[PDB]
Amino acid sequence: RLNNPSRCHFGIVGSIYNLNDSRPFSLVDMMKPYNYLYDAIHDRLNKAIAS
Amino acid sequence: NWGSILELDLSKVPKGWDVGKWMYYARVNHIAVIDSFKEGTIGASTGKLA
Repeated sequence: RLNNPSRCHFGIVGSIYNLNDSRPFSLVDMMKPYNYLYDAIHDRLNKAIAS
Repeated sequence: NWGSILELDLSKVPKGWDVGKWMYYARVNHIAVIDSFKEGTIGASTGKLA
């Protein structure tokens, strides 16, 4: 940068999709419990279909 | 609020069967083998009990 000799970084650029300095609560995180419940209930459904 | 509660009497679970394993196979197969001619049913069958 022009005025600050100490401003430098690496080629790596990115972002965390977080809320207020926390770890990111992703979309998959907030859909995962429902997917697990779906899998368990469909397990019951399949075992019912077998019997 | 809890669901409906069933009053289950175990007087017909077959001989030599644990209640746990009996109920476990009833879960799995949806079919529970019972024994109508258990010694505990002798009074009702022979007319000595209600």
